[PDB]
Amino acid sequence: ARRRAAAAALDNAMAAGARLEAEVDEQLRPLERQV
Amino acid sequence: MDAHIANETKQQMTRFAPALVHVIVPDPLLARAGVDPLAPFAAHAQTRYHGSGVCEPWVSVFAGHVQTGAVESVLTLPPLQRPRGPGGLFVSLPLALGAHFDGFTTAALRVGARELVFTYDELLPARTRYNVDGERLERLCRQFANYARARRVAPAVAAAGGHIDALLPPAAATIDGEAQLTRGGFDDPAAPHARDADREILSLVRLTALDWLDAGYAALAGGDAPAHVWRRRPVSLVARRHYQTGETFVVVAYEHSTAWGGRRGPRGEPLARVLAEECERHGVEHPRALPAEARRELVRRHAELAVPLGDEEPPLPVFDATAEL
Amino acid sequence: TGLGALALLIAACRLIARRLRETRTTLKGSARRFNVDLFQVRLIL
Amino acid sequence: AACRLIARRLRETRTTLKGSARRFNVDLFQVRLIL
Repeated sequence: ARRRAAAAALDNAMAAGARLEAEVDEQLRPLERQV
Repeated sequence: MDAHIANETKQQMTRFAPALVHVIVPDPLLARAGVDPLAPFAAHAQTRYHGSGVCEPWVSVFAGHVQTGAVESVLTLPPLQRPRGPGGLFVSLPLALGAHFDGFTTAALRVGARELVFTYDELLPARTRYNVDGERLERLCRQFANYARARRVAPAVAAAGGHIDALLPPAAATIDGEAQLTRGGFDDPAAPHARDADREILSLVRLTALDWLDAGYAALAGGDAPAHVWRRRPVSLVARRHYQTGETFVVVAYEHSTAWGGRRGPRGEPLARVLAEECERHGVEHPRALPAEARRELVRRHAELAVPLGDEEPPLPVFDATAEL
Repeated sequence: TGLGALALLIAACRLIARRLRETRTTLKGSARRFNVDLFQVRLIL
Repeated sequence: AACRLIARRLRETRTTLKGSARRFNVDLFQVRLIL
């Protein structure tokens, strides 16, 4: 039961975390426009 | 969708629980849970706190089990298109929250014979997905336009079709529910401010649009049908997993709704926050193995985290998603 | 001449500078939320 | 002339931090799959 719930929760958290690098890259597009 | 509205009204008028939450349990979940659809239903639910074993008495909820595609039945209007896909019963569970919604405290559902558990930490997602529903709604209105233009039914709807035509392109349309859970990304409450703050700096370095659909579509079906109105207001469905069996299920939230999510719905900080902070601070790997002199301050703050930390041995194992098992 | 093209550029150098601080603020939030949920996982199991 | 070369230096640092974070996420997906 623990091993299944842990996989489920890990998949859930990763489902949100799948946007990290994309957000980090998007955030700094002004600093190209700001020069 | 009538189930969610019925449950919201029954909750608000009577207050059988602090808040609520909307859920669409699909077919394969029910199938693997040992329960069968297409049979007589009788829904109940209760909320069981963790580490103590105190269960609020059961409360009957209105559930309605669709047969064909379920997710599209929330997204599309009857006369314009037909849904498609799997289908499971709509239901709404009660909650227990308000200041710091505790984790690991489940919400037990009951169907004809079998009971399903839904840990809070699994049910309630932080961020919603309201930004994709604009993309959905524009396609929906273009759909209605190409219907009114071609079917040649009535003049009052023909005028609305002409207005929509002259408002936005008539290119083509189709609504797909499955594509909603895949393509999207989670909406955060900052990005409009990022665009706005970028506006000033770039500028320095040097009826309405949709109520036509409302006024028109209220003539095809001939009925306002309050259940429909929420299908034009933006929705947001966040595909989540399940801890008990390991399958999928969806947690929808409508804009006007007073359920968990949307607007005018209560919000409570995930109690895991102070737990993680104090777990790191005093330097231990686990919340149960925390030094009692430290746990005194936690119990001092929030009256909920008390019994999982004060007694020597709690009646039920704590901090594990498998208590009831 | 000099006092005809200045206020705007210093306004920029200040405003984008502070917007950068807000960007760092929100990025830390994203990161710490992801780490908090990973912590939840590392005790569920 | 600093604030041009270093303005682009900012984008370069952001870009390499992106690859860092993406390999972090891959090594997370690893432990997701192993269990």
